[PDB]
Amino acid sequence: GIVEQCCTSICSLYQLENYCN
Amino acid sequence: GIVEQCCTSICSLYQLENYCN
Amino acid sequence: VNQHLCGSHLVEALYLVCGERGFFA
Amino acid sequence: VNQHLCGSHLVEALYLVCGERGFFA
Repeated sequence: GIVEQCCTSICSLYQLENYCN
Repeated sequence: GIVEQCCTSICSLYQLENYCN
Repeated sequence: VNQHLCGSHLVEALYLVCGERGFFA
Repeated sequence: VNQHLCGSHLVEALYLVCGERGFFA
């Protein structure tokens, strides 16, 4: 999920925006 | 500049992207 | 520079990029 | 949650949102 993608790994703006709403 | 806008105050994605490139 | 977004820094990142869209939680 | 972006946190925010565009500095 978002932790794995953005906290453990590094995530792009596209990936992050897909966790909005 | 960006410090004033984003660090001292709070800035939006639009404002931040206008400091890209 | 740490490129990882964790805890409160992740919440701010979502605040920033989601804007009016909002986000959980 | 701190919504201010300063120093290294500001650099990460630009990394994130500018992407391939890059940014100074």
